[PDB]
Amino acid sequence: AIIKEFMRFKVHMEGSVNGHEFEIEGEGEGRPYEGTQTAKLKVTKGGPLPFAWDILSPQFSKAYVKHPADIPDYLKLSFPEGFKWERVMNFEDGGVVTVTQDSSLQDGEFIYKVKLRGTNFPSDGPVMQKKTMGWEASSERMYPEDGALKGEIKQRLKLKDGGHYDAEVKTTYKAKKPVQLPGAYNVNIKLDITSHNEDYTIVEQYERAEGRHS
Amino acid sequence: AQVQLVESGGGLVQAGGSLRLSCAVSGRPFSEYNLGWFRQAPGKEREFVARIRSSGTTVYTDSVKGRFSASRDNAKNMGYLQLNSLEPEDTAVYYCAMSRVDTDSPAFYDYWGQGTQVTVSTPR
Repeated sequence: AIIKEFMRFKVHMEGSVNGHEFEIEGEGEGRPYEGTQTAKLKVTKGGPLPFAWDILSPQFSKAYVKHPADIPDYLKLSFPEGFKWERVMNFEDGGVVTVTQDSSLQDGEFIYKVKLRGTNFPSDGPVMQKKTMGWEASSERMYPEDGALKGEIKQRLKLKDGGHYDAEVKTTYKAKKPVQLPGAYNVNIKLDITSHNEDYTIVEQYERAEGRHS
Repeated sequence: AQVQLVESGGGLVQAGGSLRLSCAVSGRPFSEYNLGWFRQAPGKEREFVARIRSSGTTVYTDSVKGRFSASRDNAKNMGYLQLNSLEPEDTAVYYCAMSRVDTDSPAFYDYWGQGTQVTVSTPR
């Protein structure tokens, strides 16, 4: 057995945002064929963080996307070896987040390792001032290119004052060994922060994700 | 609530491995029904795999004989399909269905599950 209908994961992230270094450790679980999962994350170094948790939340699992039977589930098929991904988020005010990630399978659990660098967030912007309140539901346009699977998202953060704050996100996903790529399709995603302590050093998340034909 | 058949037990496994599919039935006196299993791979038509009659006798399509085994537990309102010695060609969505008609034809089945994905890979 490689992927069961219920799977746990462990995640470690090391990051820096506007020069502030930190580490996070977490554990999650979900139902990969149903497209649902949760995670509990803890800031283990560099806490409390001086910036919005919301820029980190999408970095903590695309093996848990429900796919129609006729769309190859490339990231599931990459196991047991797994896959890597690289992401750039370009925020409307010039902040940039670059992310690299490795996903593997060890003793029946997924293992995630994340490296993140954020730069150029304005000091009075909503990220450094912690003025965000969660992502709106996203649709990621997926397409094969250069032997990899790529995704593009127009992502939108809610602001506490009622406004919104946008980012353009591009990700490249690459299986460690060659497996069958899909055609172009969409992945619908909704990510929720379901609980947090006062300074966001312990945070719980829930995500639902489902692939659909364009 | 409405009659429901719910498959579980699928996933991704390497060739030669095994999975145990199950079908949980609600809303009917399960012991009266025959339970059929069908599968559909991408680009192909859905095909009969196996069935267990209300009487307990079983029928298998030729390509799965000696590898797959259908059983039932009436007290649990459950049917089972044990998949042993899996091959890449067994990759498909597997469906359970029930009827009081004894047949391999999907046309006479009254209720269908939503399906469970079974993917059999080759090692590399």
